[PDB]
Amino acid sequence: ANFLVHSSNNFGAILSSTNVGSNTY
Amino acid sequence: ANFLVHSSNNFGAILSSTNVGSNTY
Amino acid sequence: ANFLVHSSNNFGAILSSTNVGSNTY
Amino acid sequence: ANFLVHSSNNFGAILSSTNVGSNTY
Amino acid sequence: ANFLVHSSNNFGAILSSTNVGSNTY
Amino acid sequence: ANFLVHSSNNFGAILSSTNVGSNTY
Amino acid sequence: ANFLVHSSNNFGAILSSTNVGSNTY
Amino acid sequence: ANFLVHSSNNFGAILSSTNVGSNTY
Amino acid sequence: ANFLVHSSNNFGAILSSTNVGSNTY
Amino acid sequence: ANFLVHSSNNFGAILSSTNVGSNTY
Amino acid sequence: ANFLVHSSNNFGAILSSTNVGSNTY
Amino acid sequence: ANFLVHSSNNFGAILSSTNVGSNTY
Repeated sequence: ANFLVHSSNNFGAILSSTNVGSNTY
Repeated sequence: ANFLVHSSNNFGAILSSTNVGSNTY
Repeated sequence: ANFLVHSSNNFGAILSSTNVGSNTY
Repeated sequence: ANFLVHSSNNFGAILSSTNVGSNTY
Repeated sequence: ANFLVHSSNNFGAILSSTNVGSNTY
Repeated sequence: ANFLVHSSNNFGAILSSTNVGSNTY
Repeated sequence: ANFLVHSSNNFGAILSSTNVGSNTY
Repeated sequence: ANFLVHSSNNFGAILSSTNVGSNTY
Repeated sequence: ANFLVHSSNNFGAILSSTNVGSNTY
Repeated sequence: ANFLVHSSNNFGAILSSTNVGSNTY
Repeated sequence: ANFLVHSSNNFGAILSSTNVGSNTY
Repeated sequence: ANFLVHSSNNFGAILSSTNVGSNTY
């Protein structure tokens, strides 16, 4: 899994993630 | 899985993700 | 799976994702 | 799992994460 | 798990994390 | 688990962490 | 002008606004 | 102009604003 | 102009603002 | 201009502001 | 201009401000 | 300009400020 994030003025969630089991947002 | 994100003024969710099991947003 | 996102003024969900099992939004 | 984040003016959550079990945000 | 963060003017949570069990934000 | 953080003007939480059990923020 | 917003999991722009002159998004 | 915002898990721009002249997002 | 914000887990820009002239985000 | 902010777990920019002239974020 | 901020666990920029001229974040 | 800040566990910038001319963060 390749993750690269290059933001400038984000203002908000860059929710770059990965998971097997359960979650919640 | 290749993930690259290059935002400028996001203002919001860039929900770049990956998963096998269950989730919830 | 090739994922590239180059946004400018997103304002909203760029839900770039991938998965085998179940999910929910 | 490859994670690199290069922000400039974030203003917000860069929630770069990874997990097996449950969570909550 | 590879985590590198190179911010400039963060202003906010760079919540770069990883976990098996439960959490809460 | 490899963690390196090289900030310049943080202004905020660089909550670089790791854990098995429960937490709270 | 009455504006009330009660969100739960927004993920995006709640652009509740008001204006006379010009704008741009 | 009445503005009240009661969010729970925002994740994003609650851009509650007001203006006469020009702007840009 | 009445502005009240009562957030719980913001994660992002609550850009509650007001202005006559120009701006930029 | 009435501004009151009562946050609990902000994690991010509560950019409560006001201005006549130009700005930049 | 009335500004009151009553935070609990901020974690981030409460950029409560006001200005006529130019700025930069 | 009325500024009162009553924090509990700040963890971060409470950048309560005011200015005419230019700045930089």
